[PDB]
Amino acid sequence: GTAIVINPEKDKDMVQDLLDFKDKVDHVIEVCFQKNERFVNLMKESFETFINKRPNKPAELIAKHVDSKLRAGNKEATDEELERTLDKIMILFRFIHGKDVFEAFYKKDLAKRLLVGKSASVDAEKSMLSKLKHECGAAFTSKLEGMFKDMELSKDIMVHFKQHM
Amino acid sequence: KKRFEVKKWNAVALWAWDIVVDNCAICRNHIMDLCIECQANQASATSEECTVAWGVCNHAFHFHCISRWLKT
Amino acid sequence: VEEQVSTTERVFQDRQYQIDAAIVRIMKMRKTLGHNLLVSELYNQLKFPVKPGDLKKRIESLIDRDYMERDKDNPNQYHYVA
Amino acid sequence: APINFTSRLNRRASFPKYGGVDGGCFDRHLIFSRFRPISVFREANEDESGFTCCAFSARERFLMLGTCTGQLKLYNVFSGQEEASYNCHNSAITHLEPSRDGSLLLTSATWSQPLSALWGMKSVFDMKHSFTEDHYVEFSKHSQDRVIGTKGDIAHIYDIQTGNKLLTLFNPDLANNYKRNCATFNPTDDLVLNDGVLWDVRSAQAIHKFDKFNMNISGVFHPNGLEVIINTEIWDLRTFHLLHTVPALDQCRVVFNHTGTVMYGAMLQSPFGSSFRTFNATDYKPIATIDVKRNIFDLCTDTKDCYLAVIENQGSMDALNMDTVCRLYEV
Repeated sequence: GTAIVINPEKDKDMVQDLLDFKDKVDHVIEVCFQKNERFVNLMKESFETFINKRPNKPAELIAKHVDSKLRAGNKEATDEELERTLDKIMILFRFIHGKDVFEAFYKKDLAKRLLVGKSASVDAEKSMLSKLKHECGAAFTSKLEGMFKDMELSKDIMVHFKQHM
Repeated sequence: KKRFEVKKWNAVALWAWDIVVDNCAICRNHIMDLCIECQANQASATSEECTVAWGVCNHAFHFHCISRWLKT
Repeated sequence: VEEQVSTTERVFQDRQYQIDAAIVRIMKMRKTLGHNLLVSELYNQLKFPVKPGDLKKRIESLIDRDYMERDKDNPNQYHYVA
Repeated sequence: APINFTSRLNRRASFPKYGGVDGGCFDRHLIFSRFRPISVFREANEDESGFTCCAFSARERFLMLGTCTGQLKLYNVFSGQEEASYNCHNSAITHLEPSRDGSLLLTSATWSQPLSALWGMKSVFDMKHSFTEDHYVEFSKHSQDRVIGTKGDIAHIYDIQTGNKLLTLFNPDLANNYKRNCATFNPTDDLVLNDGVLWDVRSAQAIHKFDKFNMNISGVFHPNGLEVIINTEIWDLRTFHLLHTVPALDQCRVVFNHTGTVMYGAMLQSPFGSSFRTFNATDYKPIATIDVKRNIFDLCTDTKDCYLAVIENQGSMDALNMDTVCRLYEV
């Protein structure tokens, strides 16, 4: 696990490699160690210990990996895939500190999606906000959710402005 | 009669409560002025280091005159 | 790339805020508390843990602004200021 | 230039708008001098009423009344039938005021905490914010997202989207310590009148301080954006010069109608007078005193200047032996 997180040269795949390693370990315990709690509880602790090894690099990768899938351009074009990937990617978000990195980067690409062009799915975008609130606090997405709200408000406003025009 | 013509335009703007909010909830004084404690060597002699912060309700305030209440 | 730099700076500045707001939001419930405990409380209070370099700098400014003071004749021992 | 209606009205044929001279500056004295009762609002299932304040709703579909017990009651503006009842406070409500959009209602109590609060009107009567320091609450006049509360002689201005405090305006030395200080905005929302002091909303410094003419009424702004009254003294809010004085405004809770052509209010000291007056907004020249012969807790007019809703005590003005009802008079 350390070998993956400790090496930024593979940053672009670091989230997926750490998640894959986590599942491989959990699979072993489920099938052959009969879900023995000695290994189940330690797995989580070992992963938290080394996943948060860099200055919160995974948070940037999480923001970019979920935003990439959620971008309408070259989108997955299905909700099953957008949800599947945002969930697995966002799960690693709970093993790290400095969650501000995600928000600082996410809000930049989120702003693009909310203004110019389209998101791959509105439900997928809302799903991320829900996933972020959990294990962070509602305050975490206060600005991010407000950004969405502003555009719903704008939709009514632009209609009224044309009516006045 | 032109090679290019615009049909649609989606303009974008940032919205703030100016609201004569060049002022403060706890402090009164204008946000671009010194936050009381910077008008004299009280919190600092460095009056030039007194900054301005934004909230989540379309308005601003002095950094110092609001954050000073965190201890309270 | 320029956008990544701007978002990187936002993270830095937000961390710098939290370490200024924190410490002030610490000590009050722990009237006597040293540097090694303050960084530990900050680990838990901050979204991102603060290095001793930035922490010492914020402490000195927070002393000048009467949020905290040193005690026990020790550079690393602090007390809440009311 | 006839005084009489018949001559003035016939002149309209060649002299349009009204006929003769003065027009509204004269004709308002024929209509706001002749009040007659039409209907009264009372609490459902009660024997005697306990209303303390009222306002018409944003769309004037119902009259909103506050009780001595901190309740809000909504009545059909036409039939007089109670339609809804909500709890707002645990004591008498001092003020009620709707937004123009009608989404939310500002309420406040004379004592019960929170002294002021933001209550929703649309769909669910829930709370948006609790203000435990604000005796009196009021909407701004141009941009109503901003609301002003009063804490003694201190103004507190908040934006109702969350109720977050934005700015405050105060000075204990300039303050006149009025018994019923009700901090208010001018028509352009860049001046606040707080305890007799005019505050610069763009610097939070006092721009001017008016003399303490009275002890109860701190003053109200005129819709023309020129005149402000401090109980009786009419001041120029642009230059802070004294323009005129009208003693008939003394202890009168004078406010203006939609058009800014009519000003009216109840008399103060159960610290209430037994009558109410109407004034010509042109110069505050008093039009009439209406001989109600009942202690008046509050009053308001409608957009169309058809009926004035007056809360009158039909009882003995006691703590318990009281009957405050809202009797409406036609102009």
